[PDB]
Amino acid sequence: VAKNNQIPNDHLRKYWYHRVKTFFDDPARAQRRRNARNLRAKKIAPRPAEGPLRPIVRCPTVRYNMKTRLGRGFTPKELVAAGFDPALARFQGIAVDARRAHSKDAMVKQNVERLQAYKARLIKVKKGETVEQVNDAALFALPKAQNEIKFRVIKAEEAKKDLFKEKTDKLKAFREAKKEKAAAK
Amino acid sequence: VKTNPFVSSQARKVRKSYFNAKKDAKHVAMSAPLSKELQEANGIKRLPIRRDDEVMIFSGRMQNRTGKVTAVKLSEMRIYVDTFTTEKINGQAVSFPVHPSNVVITKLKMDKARKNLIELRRLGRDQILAKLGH
Amino acid sequence: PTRFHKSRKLRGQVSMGFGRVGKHRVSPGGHGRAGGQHHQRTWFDRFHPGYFGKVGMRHLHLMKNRADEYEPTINVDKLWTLVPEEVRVKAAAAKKGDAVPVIDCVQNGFFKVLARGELPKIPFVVRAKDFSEEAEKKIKAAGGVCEKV
RNA sequence: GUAGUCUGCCAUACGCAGGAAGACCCGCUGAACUGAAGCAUCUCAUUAAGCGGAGGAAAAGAAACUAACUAGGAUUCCCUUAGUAAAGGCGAUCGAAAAGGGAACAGCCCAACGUCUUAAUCCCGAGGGAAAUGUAGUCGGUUCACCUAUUGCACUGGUCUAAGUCAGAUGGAAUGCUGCGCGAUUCAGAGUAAAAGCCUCGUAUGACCAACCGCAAGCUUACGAUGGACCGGGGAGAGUCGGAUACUUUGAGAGUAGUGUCUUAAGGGGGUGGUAUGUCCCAUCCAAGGCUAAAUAACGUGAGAGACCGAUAGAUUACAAGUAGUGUGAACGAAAGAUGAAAAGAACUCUAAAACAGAGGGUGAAAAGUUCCUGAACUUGCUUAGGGUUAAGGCUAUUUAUAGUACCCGUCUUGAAACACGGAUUAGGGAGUUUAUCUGUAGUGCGAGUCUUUGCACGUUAACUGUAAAGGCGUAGAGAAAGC
RNA sequence: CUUAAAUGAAUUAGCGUUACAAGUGGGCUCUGACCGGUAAGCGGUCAUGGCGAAAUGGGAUGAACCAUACGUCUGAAUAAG
RNA sequence: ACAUCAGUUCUAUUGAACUGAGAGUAGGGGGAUGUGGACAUUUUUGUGAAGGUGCAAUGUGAGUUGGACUGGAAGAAUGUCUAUUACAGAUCCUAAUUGAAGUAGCGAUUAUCCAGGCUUGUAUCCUGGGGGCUGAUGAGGAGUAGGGUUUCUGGACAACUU
RNA sequence: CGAACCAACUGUAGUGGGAACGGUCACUAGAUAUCCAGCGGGGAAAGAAGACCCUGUAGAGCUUCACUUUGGUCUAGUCUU
RNA sequence: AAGUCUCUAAGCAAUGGAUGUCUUGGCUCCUCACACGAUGAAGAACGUGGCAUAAUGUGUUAAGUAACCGGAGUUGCAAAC
Repeated sequence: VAKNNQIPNDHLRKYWYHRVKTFFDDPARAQRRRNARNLRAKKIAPRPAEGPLRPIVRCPTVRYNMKTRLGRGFTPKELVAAGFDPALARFQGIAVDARRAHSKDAMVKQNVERLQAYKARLIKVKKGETVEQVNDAALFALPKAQNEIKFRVIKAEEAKKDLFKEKTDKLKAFREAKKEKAAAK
Repeated sequence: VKTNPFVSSQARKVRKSYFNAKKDAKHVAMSAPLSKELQEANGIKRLPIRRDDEVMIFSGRMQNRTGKVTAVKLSEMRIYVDTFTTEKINGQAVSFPVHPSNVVITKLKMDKARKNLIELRRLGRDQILAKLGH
Repeated sequence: PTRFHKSRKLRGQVSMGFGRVGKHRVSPGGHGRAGGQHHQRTWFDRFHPGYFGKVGMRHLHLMKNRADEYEPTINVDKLWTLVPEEVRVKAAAAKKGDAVPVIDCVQNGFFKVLARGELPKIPFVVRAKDFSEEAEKKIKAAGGVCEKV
């Protein structure tokens, strides 16, 4: 320890120098991944490679209520509303999730319309024939969230309110409730 | 520039493969051009050399003699020839090795495999010059 | 790199810029933070005072997505930065009437609002989770609304 | 007495187990050096060695899970959260998880219980055997919707490829030097008596004709399969969860996990919600049985690339090296590359006892003449030239043997020529480097922003280039904390 | 705000402020002052200087004393002696 | 008189004129030399590259360059990049080699002598004859353990058997 | 025929100062060289990083009225019962 | 006041193997694979070629034999085809 530097905090007391992991694989790893998903999409043909189709889903905690992401799979309720067979819909190229049942009415209306757009232009191969592999990233990918303004009319019941006196005198009402029960007993 | 990854362009690897090739590749590596009398006849420039035929070297001590091939050598990588002899200090002729790529082939002797090789390369050379368009 | 080092010029010099009498050696003090209450205390006392000791209340299972820890803040002087600049120029030319634009703080990741500087006299509506006393006061005085969520 | 069963032991028919390897993987067992400037808790470390066991991957895995929301939804891994919450002689140090972004994405079924099915099941190949101490199968019924065939594993060799051995001089040899031609979807590279786009193999690039063209599993049009709703039902893992106590273990703190001992539930009920305990609400799952690809790991073994080494280097090993050689043994372990383009590897004669050793004479461009390219220094021999009673050497000055001067370097030290230590000679090796987390100065780009990397898309492919969204640090702080 | 009057010792000199970091933390000593000791080239302090890290000349010889502190040369006149 | 490092007066484009100073261990800063490899740019070489040995210049210096002999195939420069990058010492490592030095020394075991044979060459290898030694726990004849061809015949002397 | 120890470079003395016991420094005395065999005065000769003494927040053997424990023995409770 | 001795330099050698130039060997990174064994593995021993000790092939069918795929001498001497 010397000079004006900050306390010496290096987590290097274990024998780290035996347990080293160098990442010179990374660009060769990229090709092992990449050559796999091309050897997929030929074997999967004529079915669409960007699938299977997945629901839009709100993220849980307070600081991601805004955002919406891809889930795991559609509910058996949401399929039957859209017009599908829950068990068979796995093999039509739609992921299914039996567990999720906290999704409220607003996000169901998206995911029903999401499946209807799929079921509108899904078609089935007959017996002998072969059909061209129609890729479409527009359908499978989630629609991006944005709102511009939503400007609205002024109420003229604003100066009636003051929020800070409503906040504080709820607490000061609550404080006197405890101090009366403590004092009286 | 090469596109094929599996062939190597390091000098260490190529020399090691060259000197320790299999027997069939070494016979192809030991080869020479024909004289222009035989080029118009058979329709090929380049052929691998056997113990039948004879050969003619420009530039040397043994300058401009014909002579038949007594022995090919694939480990030593050179060709013994009739006529191409210096005597020792003892009265004894010893045949002197020469690398075929210095040498032109003046006469050739047929084999089923040699005729079967020539008819392939004639048909190959007709296709390639039509493609390039000379 | 290895050319530009001071070590490279100290060839010939026998100690390599480390003394004769002392002799540069691996453990002068002891390892890391050692002797902080004893023989290296002067360093701790002088540069990092308050290092030793325990203070505060233990917090078990702290999460920072809770709305107890997690409050991002924004200030009253701006807000108008969140909206593009074509909007508020139209909002400046308006009667005491209609079309008062909603500056949504909560979409952009700002929960509380805090009055450090000025505004103009444009009407607007702040949607946020919380305010201060003075931030609520300044938004009224500009001529605008304080919505809660 | 004989005729079934039960239990035990022996003999025999048919396939199976063991041993090798062990980098990675799974289960146990388990140190100390070290750090804390001492040392005993702690740390090194739930590491090394030891014991046991798998596969090309293993292990994990389908909620008695997170959460408190505008809700997520098996497992694994990468980025971040985070050097944070926490742990700690609160010392040294140690140290996670949910959410968020990305790679990949697949779900299934025994038990019992349907208070039904005349074992409806399985092995052996006409009939024997296992099995009722339980194998096999969809809970029953009405009624609309709807689906119809593909899916895993397995896949082979060969042929052909452009343009000057151009001319002249030098040379043992031309690929170099001077001058004129020609090829290129081929100027990657090597071989060739010397430096090669055109002497040879190749390289490049499409064309060419043989070999195959099958293994299981499922199909195949309806009371056949699957699903929704409504009616009427059964059940869901016991020395187990849990408890007290002891030990090991963890960030887990009035116990994170495991194990011993004793103790031991309930099933209109039980677990979880990170401070013990009872108690009232709300939310969320249903333990004590099993299987399961992919993303992921790789100091072992087998088979292209390089700003790396160039024979004291690089592996212990460029070579008849795990060899020569040492030790009773476990084990230990070197030195050693280069003739020349081609052996043309030195005939024959003379002196001599002579496969002693030369001398003539020859081979080759040149002896380069056999651990033979180049052949340095130390040491030595011969020849030539000077100095010498001053140990020798150095420096300065000139008419060159004199004058004056000059202690032996390196090192610890207040002080070394020291009777302080290291130093016989010479060559070659031979010591402040790199990583992580930071500090400050200077340079550079953008600037209330900035970083494009985890990864995806490109590629003349580890590069470079393009880009979506998170995330990091910054933009607001004080307080133990509530609240501000 | 402003009413008056000036830059009112010598000699010398630009002054102020910040950042990062090395070595060091065994000293010895002349001349005076001093404590302990019979005294010591002994032990422990003080003030300026010196050596350590300072050559050259002088004290025959010497870290410390005297003159003086140094680029390479050519002269002149000196210091200690 | 000259060199270096500061500064003062000026100067665009790197300079001019002039003034001043001079120790240095531990240690710090500035500019420069050299080595292995890289990317550009430019060349040299069988009319002789690198290397090595002597000599003459040149730079304050680390160095650099010329010509002569030797050698027989590759080297170097300029600007940036990079590092297993500069040695007299470490009782340093490995490899070779001095003086001491033709010196110390050639021990222990009975004792050798003379004439012949074989040879280029014997006191030594063999024969013959003197003189001796061992003196039945014998350098006699034979075996365990151990060694492993040392046994036997023929040929051989580069080395070993002071 | 034919080694090794050892070796900074060396190899005559006296006093002087000097790390206080010089082969080299200053001032003097000596000297022509090169060998042999003896010899033990000197080279503070050689052989060993002093086994004495002291240091180290370095070890090890052994002891006990040091500090911690682990095992053995005894005793209680629970299980086998 | 002697030197074939000793000291220094140059030239030609002896000894020695540095320097320089060469490179069918390493080292590392990435890729693909792991399908050893009672049908006797890994490891050990000894055989066997015309001249073969080690290593490499190979097991009294012993530097190989049979079949299919390559297709003309893969090295010194000798011999055969």
